[PDB]
Amino acid sequence: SFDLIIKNGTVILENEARVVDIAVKGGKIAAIGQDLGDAKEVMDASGLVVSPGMVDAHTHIGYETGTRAAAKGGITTMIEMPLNQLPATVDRASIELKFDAAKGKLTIDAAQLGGLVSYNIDRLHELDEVGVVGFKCFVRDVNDWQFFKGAQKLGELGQPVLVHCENALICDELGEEAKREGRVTAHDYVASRPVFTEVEAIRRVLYLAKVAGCRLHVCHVSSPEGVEEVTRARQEGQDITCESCPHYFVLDTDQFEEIGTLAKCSPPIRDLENQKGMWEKLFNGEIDCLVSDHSPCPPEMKAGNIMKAWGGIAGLQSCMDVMFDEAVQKRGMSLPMFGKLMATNAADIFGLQQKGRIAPGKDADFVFIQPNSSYVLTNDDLEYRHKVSPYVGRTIGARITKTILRGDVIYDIEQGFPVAPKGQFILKH
Amino acid sequence: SFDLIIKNGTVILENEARVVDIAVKGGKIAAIGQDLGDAKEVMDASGLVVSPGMVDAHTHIYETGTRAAAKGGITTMIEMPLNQLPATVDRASIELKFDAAKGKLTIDAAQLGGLVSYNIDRLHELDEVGVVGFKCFVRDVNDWQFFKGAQKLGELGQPVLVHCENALICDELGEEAKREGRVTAHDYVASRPVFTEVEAIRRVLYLAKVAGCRLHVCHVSSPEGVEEVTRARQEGQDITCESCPHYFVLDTDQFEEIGTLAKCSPPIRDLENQKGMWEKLFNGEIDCLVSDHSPCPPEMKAGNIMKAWGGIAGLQSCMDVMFDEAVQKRGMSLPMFGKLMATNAADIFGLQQKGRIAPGKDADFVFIQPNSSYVLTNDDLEYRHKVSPYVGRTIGARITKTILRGDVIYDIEQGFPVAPKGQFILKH
Amino acid sequence: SFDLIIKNGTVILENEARVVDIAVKGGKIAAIGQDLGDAKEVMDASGLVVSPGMVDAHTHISHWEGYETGTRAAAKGGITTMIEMPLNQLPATVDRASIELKFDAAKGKLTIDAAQLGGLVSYNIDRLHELDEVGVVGFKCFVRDVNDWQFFKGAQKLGELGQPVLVHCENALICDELGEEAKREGRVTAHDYVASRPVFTEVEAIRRVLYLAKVAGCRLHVCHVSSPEGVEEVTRARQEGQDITCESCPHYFVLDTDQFEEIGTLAKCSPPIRDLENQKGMWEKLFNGEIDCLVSDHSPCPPEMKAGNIMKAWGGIAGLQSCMDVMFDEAVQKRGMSLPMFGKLMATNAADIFGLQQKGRIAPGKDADFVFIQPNSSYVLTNDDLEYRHKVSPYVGRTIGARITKTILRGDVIYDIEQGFPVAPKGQFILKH
Amino acid sequence: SFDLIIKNGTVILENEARVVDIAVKGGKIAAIGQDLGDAKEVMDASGLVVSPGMVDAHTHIGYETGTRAAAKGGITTMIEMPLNQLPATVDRASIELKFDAAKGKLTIDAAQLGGLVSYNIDRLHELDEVGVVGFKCFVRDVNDWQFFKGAQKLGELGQPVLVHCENALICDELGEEAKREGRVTAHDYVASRPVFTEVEAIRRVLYLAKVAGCRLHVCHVSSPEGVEEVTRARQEGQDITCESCPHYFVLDTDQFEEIGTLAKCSPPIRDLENQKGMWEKLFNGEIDCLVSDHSPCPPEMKAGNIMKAWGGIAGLQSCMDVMFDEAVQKRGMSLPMFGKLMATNAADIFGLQQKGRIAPGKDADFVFIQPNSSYVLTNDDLEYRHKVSPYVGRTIGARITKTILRGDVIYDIEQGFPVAPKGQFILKH
Ligand SMILES: [Fe+3]
Ligand SMILES: [Fe+3]
Ligand SMILES: [Fe+3]
Ligand SMILES: [Fe+3]
Ligand SMILES: [Fe+3]
Ligand SMILES: [Fe+3]
Ligand SMILES: [Fe+3]
Ligand SMILES: [Fe+3]
Repeated sequence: SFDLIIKNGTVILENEARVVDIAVKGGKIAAIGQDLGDAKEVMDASGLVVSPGMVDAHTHIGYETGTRAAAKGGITTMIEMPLNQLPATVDRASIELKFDAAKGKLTIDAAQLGGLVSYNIDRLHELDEVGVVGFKCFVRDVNDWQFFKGAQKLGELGQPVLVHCENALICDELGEEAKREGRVTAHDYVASRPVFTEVEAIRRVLYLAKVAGCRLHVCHVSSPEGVEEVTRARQEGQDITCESCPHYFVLDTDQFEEIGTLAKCSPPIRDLENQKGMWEKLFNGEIDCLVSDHSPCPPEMKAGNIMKAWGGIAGLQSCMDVMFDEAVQKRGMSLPMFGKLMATNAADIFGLQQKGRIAPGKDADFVFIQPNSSYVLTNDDLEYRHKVSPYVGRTIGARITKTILRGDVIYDIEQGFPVAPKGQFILKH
Repeated sequence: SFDLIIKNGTVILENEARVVDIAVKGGKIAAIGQDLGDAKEVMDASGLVVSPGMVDAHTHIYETGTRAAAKGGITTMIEMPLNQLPATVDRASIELKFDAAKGKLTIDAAQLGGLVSYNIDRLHELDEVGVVGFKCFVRDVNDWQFFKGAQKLGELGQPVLVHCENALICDELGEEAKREGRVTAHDYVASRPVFTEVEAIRRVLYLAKVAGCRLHVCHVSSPEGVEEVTRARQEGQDITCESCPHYFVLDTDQFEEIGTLAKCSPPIRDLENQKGMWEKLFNGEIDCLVSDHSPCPPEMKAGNIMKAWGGIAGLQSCMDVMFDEAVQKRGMSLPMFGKLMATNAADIFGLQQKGRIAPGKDADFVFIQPNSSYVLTNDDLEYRHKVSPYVGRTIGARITKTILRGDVIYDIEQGFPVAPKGQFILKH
Repeated sequence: SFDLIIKNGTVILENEARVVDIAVKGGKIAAIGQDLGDAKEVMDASGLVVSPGMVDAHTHISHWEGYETGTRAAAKGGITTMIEMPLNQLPATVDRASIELKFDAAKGKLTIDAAQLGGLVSYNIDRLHELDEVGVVGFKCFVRDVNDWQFFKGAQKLGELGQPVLVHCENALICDELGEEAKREGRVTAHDYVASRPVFTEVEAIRRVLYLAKVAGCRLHVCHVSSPEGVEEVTRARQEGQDITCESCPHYFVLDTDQFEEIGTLAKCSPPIRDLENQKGMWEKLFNGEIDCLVSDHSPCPPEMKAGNIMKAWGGIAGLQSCMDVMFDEAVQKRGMSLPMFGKLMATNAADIFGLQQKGRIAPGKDADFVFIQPNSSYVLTNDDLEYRHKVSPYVGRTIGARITKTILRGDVIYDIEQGFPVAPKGQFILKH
Repeated sequence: SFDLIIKNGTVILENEARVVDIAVKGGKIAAIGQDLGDAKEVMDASGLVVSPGMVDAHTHIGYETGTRAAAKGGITTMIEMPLNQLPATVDRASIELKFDAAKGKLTIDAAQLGGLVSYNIDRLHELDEVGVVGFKCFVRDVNDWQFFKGAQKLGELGQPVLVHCENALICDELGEEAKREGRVTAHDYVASRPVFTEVEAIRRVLYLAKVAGCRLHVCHVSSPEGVEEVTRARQEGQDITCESCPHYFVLDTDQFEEIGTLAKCSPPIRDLENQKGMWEKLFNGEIDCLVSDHSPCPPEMKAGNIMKAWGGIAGLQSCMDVMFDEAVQKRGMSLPMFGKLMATNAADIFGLQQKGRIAPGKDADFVFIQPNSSYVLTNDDLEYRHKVSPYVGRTIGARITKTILRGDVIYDIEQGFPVAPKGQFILKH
């Protein structure tokens, strides 16, 4: 007696995509195949692609609207960033205060990341105990010594370090320099964050992490040259992974200029030539996962010139459909690879054993996608606190019809959000 | 209902080994999971590991041979072409072969065409028949025939498989040894040095790249050899490679004590080399393990090492010996074992129905009993000639069942329960 | 005191070219500097560049030529020491007997000095020690050619003898077949000839030889590299620490396929002359110090063998007399290469690679071998200026911006632009131990 | 007539060493060879090696004392460091004052280095105009922005940047850590400055210099791993050179433990196995020059444990003889290579056209060395302000007999310092 059965969809399995049925029980995938039998309920995925359901390894979060946007965007598990939050997630005390405040607002599931900061190097073991899945840092921030000592510690606890990689110093200087000269266009901003500032940062961190004996994950890589640094170190046998985001694949500096401060983000959006290289890296399997790096903010902060506007891209709701359209539909990527880049790889890298793949025993988390079905994103579609996004006015070639988490539909393109917040925090041991 | 359900076994799935059930219908995997229902026949695999049947990409052959394969846990073999009298080099060549094999296949068999110096014009023929690749030796082809042939294959969307050894240098060093009276196993190995393999691989890698042809490097014997393939792959070239159990479980000292039965072309090198190979295998630099089964009449195996015909009769020992050595002795995960013994080969050669325990694939399995030993004896062998360098070896795991397309074709208890039901596999 | 003093010239020393005087005594450089004293004879080189005489590491003397004519062509071209190839002449230089015969024949015919190379062939791997004993400075082979085993075994022995192996690197089989394929299709064009000798045939060959020689433990010298991809292999191998050097020739720097198509069979040679883009690459490699020396690979030929279409024609460039001035013009004048670099590439590097201790260096104690070059002074090469047995060359008709005015060998002027050849032949064979 | 002729010496020429005479006129080498004729004076160098005077590209100065020690040590040209001086050589005024303060004190010639500090990247042109031969900087120190900004300017001026490459931060933290746990041993000190702190810094600087478009010279390399980093970069086509010092070739950590604080220096003296690798690097031409990094100090600051004592090696007077003995005599290095490592390469790298080479038209700067003639270094032999050195007690197998600058003997092992100081500053253009 299965609780649910999803029939006739083109299901994305690890090796291939094929039409098979999925049986669900207790919120977990009970079986996969044909003539599964009877279930309390049945769903018809005919004409739909049933994907595992994004695992956004780079999410900044309020919980109610954000998680809401996530589900709508086909995201069933997010990995919450530690800093950029009221109390910074740096130890048990701080994270438990965060849990309490979130009680009942989670529409999707959430794994957690601890923050590696200049002052909690001796409390790292606390968040490891709690069940965090990794630690984030910027090289607030830590110096080379604190990074080395913190990484050495993380390596011993069996935790990976996640790093934002840019020489902030040279960037801020070039930026201010651009201020004094009156060059505040999207192109001036981008040039104040040249590729070498990313590459030098990546090289520094790769080396120190290696000597510290710590596994490393390079966040949002914006250039092929940055990707190349990650690949060469991996071929040397070092334990590292990297990720990028939809905006580095679907946007370029010219469009950034046209769009405005809404397309402004830390690692900047480079020119089309850079983008073509990124696409080559992606298809070559050199970028482990795609993440949103969703960074929302009050519109009052996105006001002013590019140079003084707050950086960050609000696109948590647009990752799955845009990438399915651009990657699979537009560029012909295989469906299984799409599943890997949006969910499986992140799940494996961060040890979310129950997530990221449609396989027996895993959580029944899915996203139903309607290929060849366009629409133009508009402000009123967004579920964000503030209905603004650099993707508004964009033609998206596919649609998310259903989003299922642990066996229940939490988002339906026709009935909206059918149930009460069903999400839970995920803590690993 | 399902024709069969295999219950409670530790199943080797794609990224994980799991205790789940497998339902089969019409020689196909119908479903995987729990609470599958019922079937005509039910098998309890409790305590057993259920692996995808081995896909041996390097087999030299049918009655005896396919029976040994089945008993060894091999459900699909990829048959070599330059062994048979009429060599598989064209349509009429392979057609004759199909007819003569009539009713002798105990397991399924994919096919390779031969790329020889005189058939570069007929390659498309075998391509049309449906072989999954072409084998060649650099009967043998010169650099020109190889470049010319590879270029054609690359256009046909076919990979070239290559025996990579500088034969000239190997032959001369051996002849040299004959002269000096050096004829032990150690002299034989020293007459087939690592550089003869490396030079050959480097040469073939470059020409295949220029020709625009996909390449698979056969039986690599040294980490140095593997290192060349890895370098090329990182440069973006489409190359894969294989090795054999004899390069991981035997070393020169054992070859010396065993005799001519452990004498093979790229030679079994010393223990240090072996350690390097295990390092490469665990690092995932060797795509698959293959038998390179090459039997022969004992008369040709008599004489000193230098004299003896080279070849390892080990088609029946590939699966259990590697499971024991890799998984039991060295801790390899079950999923990786499955990839190296079956999945990678299927993906490399496009055998979409094989090497994967997944929905819709052929129901080909081998049941392995972990921590259960026996000593391989001549009696146990299904080969035409009951000899093998593995005879007398203590193996810590046993094959209890082999299933091909839903049917048990080998049972540790019954032997061969059904008439040969294997089929040739031709891909289009 | 001194026998000769060359005054006021711009002398190419090892690290700089500068106006300084040179004193000579007993065929050797006695001193270098200012106010050297006086000499039996004084030459005024004001306005001229005084360079070390070229050391041609790749010379073929006859398939028609001979010591008399080729050696005079060399002197007129500014070459004072040639390193003779072994497998061209009829009695191939493969052992004691064959070289001694060669010597007896060349008696009194040498206008310039000549070091010697032995040949590594399939049947003399056992005799190699003989030429080493005589004193050749290296062994040449084509991979009568040697198969991979013969090359490996021979290089191993040479490495034991402390002798370098020089190799013509081209996958001949593929080249021949591709050539026969252009033939069948009626494609006998220069551009077609070049295409039947694609870059990968040179790269595959260099790769194979580099590896085998490394395993044989033998020092290697790659002959006439025609493409930057070929040079890149050598550089990579040297950066891995392998003992190897390589050379190229002026035809791969001053001619391209289009000019080759215009010139005809006289511009046909084994590694083919690639296109202009390939040439650009070669200049970059040369200026970057990745090509150790420039050599002629002078390969004279009877006019009957150069007749007909490009595929049928005998390959080989006759340019022994044009290496120095052409390259001085192209490299130093047109491209700005420093004079000392020019000296290294045309003389010093070859001398060092082959252990010619008395040559290619204008420094105290070395042989007084010089060539006087008149810069920014052009002339047009004509068949009549050629000293070869057969007066033809793809460089005929070329306007060269510098001229060789004098060539001095061991203290004596052997070629003078106003007088011709002043003295009877006095070159000697150079045998090293 | 020639003013002087040195006869019968084994002269180190560029290509080889041989017995030839050297003619001098007006302080310049007038000629080289045999039968040079007559001169006002004639020196017999029979049985001696005549080497070009050493060009020490890294010395810290006072002038009267340091210069005498230099001359007695066989050094004829030094390249003076800018920082860590009374006023710092960072601009016109600073160096101008320098010249006047040194008047009449120079026993040997001195080319000059300017400092690249945080407060003068806009004055760099001043020292370039005066004729400095390069600029030294650390990591006052400059941050990544100041380093990049200044190197960019230096590159435009055609000036090389010289850098002390160690991750200062991490070394200081590991050090404090040691003298917190009670580890104040020489072996503890070296461990507090691990090889990775030098590799990281070298990697950072190489890359930034590369992007800034500035020629770079890596100061006192202490490990083969560091040299390998420089070698890689050069093989990639970057204009980079590097140096090391005798103490990294002639001393190891055990000997340092034995000697005490006199052998304590910034990049630390590594273990014997590391020294082996260094010799290997030196022999295959991966290290352009050998410099002294002479750094004397009051013996007061050398009291106490290794952890709190001042770092610096007083060995200006012992570079030539110790290296001649170790490299050539003990290890079989050819004389022409010895000359390049001790003089020619430095001269070429820093444009000292008249120095480092025995060739026509160059300054008549030489040092006469008596091979296989030993002695034990004594405090008394030292000409330093403070007669102390980690080389005291050392058996040195060759001796400096005479030092000649611009044709005049300024040091004689039997007469001492015969002439009044005749050294001059060298400013290039
Ligand atoms: Fe960030
Ligand atoms: Fe972020
Ligand atoms: Fe084989
Ligand atoms: Fe085989
Ligand atoms: Fe040739
Ligand atoms: Fe030739
Ligand atoms: Fe320093
Ligand atoms: Fe210093």
